[PDB]
Amino acid sequence: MKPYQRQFIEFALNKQVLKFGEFTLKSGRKSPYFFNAGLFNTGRDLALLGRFYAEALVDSGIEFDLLFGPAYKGIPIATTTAVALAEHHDKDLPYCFNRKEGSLVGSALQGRVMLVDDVITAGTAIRESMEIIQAHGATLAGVLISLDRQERGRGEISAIQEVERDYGCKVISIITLKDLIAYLEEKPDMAEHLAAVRAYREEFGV
Amino acid sequence: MKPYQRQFIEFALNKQVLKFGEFTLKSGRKSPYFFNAGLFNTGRDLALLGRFYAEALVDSGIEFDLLFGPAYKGIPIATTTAVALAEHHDKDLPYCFNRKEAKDHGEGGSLVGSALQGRVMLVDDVITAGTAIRESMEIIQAHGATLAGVLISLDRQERGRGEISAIQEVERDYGCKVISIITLKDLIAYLEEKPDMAEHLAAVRAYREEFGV
Ligand SMILES: O=P(O)(O)OC[C@H]1O[C@H](OP(=O)(O)OP(=O)(O)O)[C@H](O)[C@@H]1O
Ligand SMILES: O=C(O)c1cc(=O)[nH]c(=O)[nH]1
Ligand SMILES: O=C(O)c1cc(=O)[nH]c(=O)[nH]1
Ligand SMILES: [Mg+2]
Repeated sequence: MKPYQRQFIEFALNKQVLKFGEFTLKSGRKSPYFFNAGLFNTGRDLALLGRFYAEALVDSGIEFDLLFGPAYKGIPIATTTAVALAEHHDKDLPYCFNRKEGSLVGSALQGRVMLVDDVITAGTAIRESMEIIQAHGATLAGVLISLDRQERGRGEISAIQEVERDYGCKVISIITLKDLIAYLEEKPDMAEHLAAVRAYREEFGV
Repeated sequence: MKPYQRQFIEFALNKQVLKFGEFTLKSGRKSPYFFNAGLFNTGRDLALLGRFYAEALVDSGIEFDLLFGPAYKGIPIATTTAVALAEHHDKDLPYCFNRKEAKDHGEGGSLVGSALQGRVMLVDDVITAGTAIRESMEIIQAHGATLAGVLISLDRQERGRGEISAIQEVERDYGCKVISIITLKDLIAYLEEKPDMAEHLAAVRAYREEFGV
């Protein structure tokens, strides 16, 4: 784990973004933990979050012509990421997002799209976004999320490998479940939660 | 006017958000100028727009405890505005936005971000009919909070369906204060300084005379 990843983890934890309980994921999976990016709830949180995303984007070297954020979590995420790119990297990118109701807000959806979202579990959201992206004649160059939960997709291979294989894109993340776990191994009163996570990973992990 | 207002006008003009000609408004009137805030659609546009909104909020001095951006157009505005306040004014504010429908899994609920509480600053681009606010007010009330103000980009300052303006209708029907980056009068004052904008200035003056205030 690099220093910036440790910083991101501590940032997320200081904001109670990582929750433990009986959750039912978008994919229907019953998870013992949930990463809620909606909890980066103040302007300072949003600002820093965008800085993390922009840094990852520029460091990746992936070429893209537009930033797309799927509703709803992707909306504030794409907005602050777009702002960070312009303010700190001198990169002025057209941005776009959809209505969850398709109907789009922002620039025209064209070119090589960089989709930014909070997490990737089974790859459902990415698949839903692609319906919209392909409907506008655009392509998918990459996907960047805060947390790669490192779970399988619709089959046996990881959700990431499936997405990369299906759309010929590159998926990158700020941190992975592994990084999060390594960090938590250092903290007290986490044993039970970590055990629960492992039990879960034995079933959907890859 | 303040420098940020002058700067906002040039910015809007630059990105073609503000344009002159003949446009049929929702009311059916023929306006000699139109403001399409939806044209601010790149990262830099978003960055600057948030800086201007923040300037306008700080200028007003109105106190608030939450920045609320109604779905969907208000989400990016509230987001970039929240970022500008924290980055350029050292004012860290909670933000929040609504979902059009409840989430059937995960964290559930119909709100994203902060809890809807306290003196809310509603963030938007423009107010035409002056009724889209009622919907957001409903949500704000459903959570027991109060509407402290409404932040918009441009106040067209033209009467609604009867005598008063859409903005004045909002302030009287909700008891809040509407903060605007600029107004029709600021536009007139701007064109006044630019000699080439002579013919447009005249058309905008005529329109304000007939529909203004
Ligand atoms: O890789 P996946 O299996 O698709 O899981 C992750 C996705 O699920 C959540 O969206 P969701 O629509 O559930 O929440 P939102 O409406 O708050 O964005 C999350 O924001 C990701 O987009
Ligand atoms: O898979 C999901 O629905 C999911 C998992 C998670 O950790 N966070 C989130 O917002 N969604
Ligand atoms: O009143 C309107 O229809 C209207 C005027 C304007 O300048 N901008 C906008 O979006 N609507
Ligand atoms: Mg989502």
